[PDB]
Amino acid sequence: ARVKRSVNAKKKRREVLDQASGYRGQRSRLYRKAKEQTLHSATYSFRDRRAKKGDFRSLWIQRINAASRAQGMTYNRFINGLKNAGVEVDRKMLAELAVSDINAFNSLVEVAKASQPQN
Amino acid sequence: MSKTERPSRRAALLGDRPGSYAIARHVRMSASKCRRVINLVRGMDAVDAVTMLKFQPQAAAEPIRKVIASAMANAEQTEGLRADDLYISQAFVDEGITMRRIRPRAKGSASRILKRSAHITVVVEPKEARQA
Amino acid sequence: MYAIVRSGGRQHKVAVGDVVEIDKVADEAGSSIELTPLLVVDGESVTSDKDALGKVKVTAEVLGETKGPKIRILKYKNKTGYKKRQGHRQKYTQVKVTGIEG
Amino acid sequence: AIELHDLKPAPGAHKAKTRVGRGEGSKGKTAGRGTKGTGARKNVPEFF
Amino acid sequence: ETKTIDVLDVKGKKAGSAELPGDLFDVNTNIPLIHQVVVAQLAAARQGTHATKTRGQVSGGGKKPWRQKGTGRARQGSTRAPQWVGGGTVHGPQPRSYAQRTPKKMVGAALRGALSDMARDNRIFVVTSLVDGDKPSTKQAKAVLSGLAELRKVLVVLDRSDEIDWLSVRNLSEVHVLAADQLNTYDVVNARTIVFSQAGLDAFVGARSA
RNA sequence: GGGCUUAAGUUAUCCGCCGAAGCUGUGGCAACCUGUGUGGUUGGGUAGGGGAGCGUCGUGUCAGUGGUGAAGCUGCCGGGU
RNA sequence: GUACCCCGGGAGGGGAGUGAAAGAGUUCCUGAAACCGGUCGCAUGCAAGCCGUCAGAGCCUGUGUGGUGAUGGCGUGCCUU
Ligand SMILES: [Mg+2]
Ligand SMILES: [Mg+2]
Ligand SMILES: [Mg+2]
Ligand SMILES: [Mg+2]
Ligand SMILES: [Mg+2]
Ligand SMILES: [Mg+2]
Ligand SMILES: [Mg+2]
Ligand SMILES: [Mg+2]
Ligand SMILES: [Mg+2]
Ligand SMILES: [Mg+2]
Ligand SMILES: [Mg+2]
Ligand SMILES: [Mg+2]
Ligand SMILES: [Mg+2]
Ligand SMILES: [Mg+2]
Ligand SMILES: [Mg+2]
Ligand SMILES: [Mg+2]
Ligand SMILES: [Mg+2]
Ligand SMILES: [Mg+2]
Ligand SMILES: [Mg+2]
Ligand SMILES: [Mg+2]
Ligand SMILES: [Mg+2]
Ligand SMILES: [Mg+2]
Ligand SMILES: [Mg+2]
Repeated sequence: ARVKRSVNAKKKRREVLDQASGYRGQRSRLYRKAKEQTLHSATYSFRDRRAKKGDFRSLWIQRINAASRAQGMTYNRFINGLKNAGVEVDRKMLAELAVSDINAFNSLVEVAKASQPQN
Repeated sequence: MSKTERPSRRAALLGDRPGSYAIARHVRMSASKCRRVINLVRGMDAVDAVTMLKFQPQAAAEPIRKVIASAMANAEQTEGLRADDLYISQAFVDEGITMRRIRPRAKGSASRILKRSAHITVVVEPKEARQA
Repeated sequence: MYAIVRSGGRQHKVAVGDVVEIDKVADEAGSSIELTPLLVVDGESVTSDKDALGKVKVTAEVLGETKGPKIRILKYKNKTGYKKRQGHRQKYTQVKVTGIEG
Repeated sequence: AIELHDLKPAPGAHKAKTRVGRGEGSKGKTAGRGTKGTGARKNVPEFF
Repeated sequence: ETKTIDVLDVKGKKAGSAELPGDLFDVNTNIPLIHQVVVAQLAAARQGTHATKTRGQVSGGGKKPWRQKGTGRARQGSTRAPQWVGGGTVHGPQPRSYAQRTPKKMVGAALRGALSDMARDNRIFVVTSLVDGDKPSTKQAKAVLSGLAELRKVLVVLDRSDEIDWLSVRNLSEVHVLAADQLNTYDVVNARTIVFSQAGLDAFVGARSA
């Protein structure tokens, strides 16, 4: 029962070389280099899937800060005022408002202002 | 399989467009040295190409010229086109069989010598197809 | 008129006739579910108080079940030999918002 | 009427062979031997 | 369950009657035990004539290909080392026998259960003979149509007492013919019907019984 | 690092916020224990131990299947942890 | 086992014929990868790059999915030891 390796062996090679189908140089042509690069790509993508939450939250916070500073309020005071007012709209929707519906955002800024400690 | 139009060189080089082609296979010259002349000859009018290759100093100018002439002759026989209204639409060089040889070096060593070959393909079409 | 609504730990900006992707619910296609509103904008009129948002009902109709992208996880650390292969799909519920009634 | 294709062993009767040194998803590389030393290559006599 | 039962000796239409003694033809069908016995049977059929050459049996390879140090090449001790093209095989097959030392009680019980499985399925027939006179294959082919001619096993007696029946059924290719002293689990589990000859059943019952 | 004393420096105090794969929310998977209709706890990992599987070849049997096109190779569209 | 004709000194090719099939033409079954090229789409000559990953405009295509991808963040190979 002598078995030849090729039929079983080429499957993972085809898979890896398909996953490396935009890489530059040896990384898209040779199975060993493509395998190393796919190891790195998997590590990178797992890490960036977790870092995406923080990245998008940072972008939302920056946009909310910019839109609330045009109304004379800092981001920290705006967030504290929305917390005190009870309006639980998250930073994703707050940034969506700050871009698309700036009048609704300014009304929310007024709501946050009226709900500050003022002390 | 049981499908029509088995693949052919004409269908891949011309594909129902008027024109013709020629291939010189196993030319005992390296593919790079043939390409140095083929890059000059590609896209040119065929008669201008053969007259220029008559004067090109390179050794690969004599093979390629012949190929072009053969292509022109083919177009003058299967299509009725004249030589003066043909242009070299496509031109490329592929590698042929490379013979292995040994050159004896110093201190009992032998270095490897590769005798390379080339296949030269030239496809000619009427000049009216240059912009179409 | 549109609303900021919540549906399973996530918030969406919906309008009447909007096809929205929601964290999976246990409801059959063609059934009508309700989304809890966090804000309502009717044009220069923004509803934000709890007592007024309790009156507002956002009603949507369950379209079917969709799938997220296929995710390949390959956990790897060099000079150990350690690898771990995994996959994920993350099915969702597609939903069509049919009403925002104050 | 049992026929030959409905003969199967008792569950647990035929334990699968553990094939060593066939990748690191199993007992790969050192094949359960560790690194270096006597035990990496032969064995130790019991009288020793 | 050990009820001895009565089956109709046929010879085409009708004859006397024959006993299935119960101690065999009515016992538990033990699927794991029958599987073990059949696997042992199929292992004993293995010729096992598979051999390879180790690095010491390959031609040549006596001398070191080159020096241990200084050449810039990897260290090699022979040209027939297993990583060389044309070298020895490391753990390739060598001739062996696959016969297993199955206990006798297990083999007998497995044959008993295999017979009982189809004694309870009413696929066992007893005939006086299959042919009169010389050796036709046509006549006993007609006679074995107590069921469909498919995976049948004909149990006859001796190599001489049923010479005519044996030579008649020899070429049917859907009939496996056995002597009663050579009854085995594989051929019974393989069969869809058993047709005993009267004397074949007599020999089998006399050989092994209570 | 830019720049900073007009502190963006040290210090005391007060009020906010940012910030991790931590915790919470929501949607899947898995191991063990437990009353056996709640569920609870748990699931980073080298050497290493245990458990369960994918793919290749040969092979008994059964059911087949193949020039109206098998194997192998090569695309596209899908599927599973 | 390619008669005959065309270009060529030939090699080679183009027509044609034989054959079910010639891209089965004697380097002859199948014909993978490395490697070598022709063509088309996008990007690329102010830029510091383990060459990927996440975010993302634009263009092409739209076989409404796919190709490329300016630009921003994060990011020091594989194995052995
Ligand atoms: Mg977080
Ligand atoms: Mg010398
Ligand atoms: Mg380490
Ligand atoms: Mg390891
Ligand atoms: Mg290793
Ligand atoms: Mg070692
Ligand atoms: Mg040590
Ligand atoms: Mg040790
Ligand atoms: Mg000893
Ligand atoms: Mg010990
Ligand atoms: Mg020797
Ligand atoms: Mg020696
Ligand atoms: Mg040999
Ligand atoms: Mg956690
Ligand atoms: Mg673990
Ligand atoms: Mg381990
Ligand atoms: Mg058929
Ligand atoms: Mg096969
Ligand atoms: Mg002929
Ligand atoms: Mg072909
Ligand atoms: Mg071939
Ligand atoms: Mg530039
Ligand atoms: Mg730098």
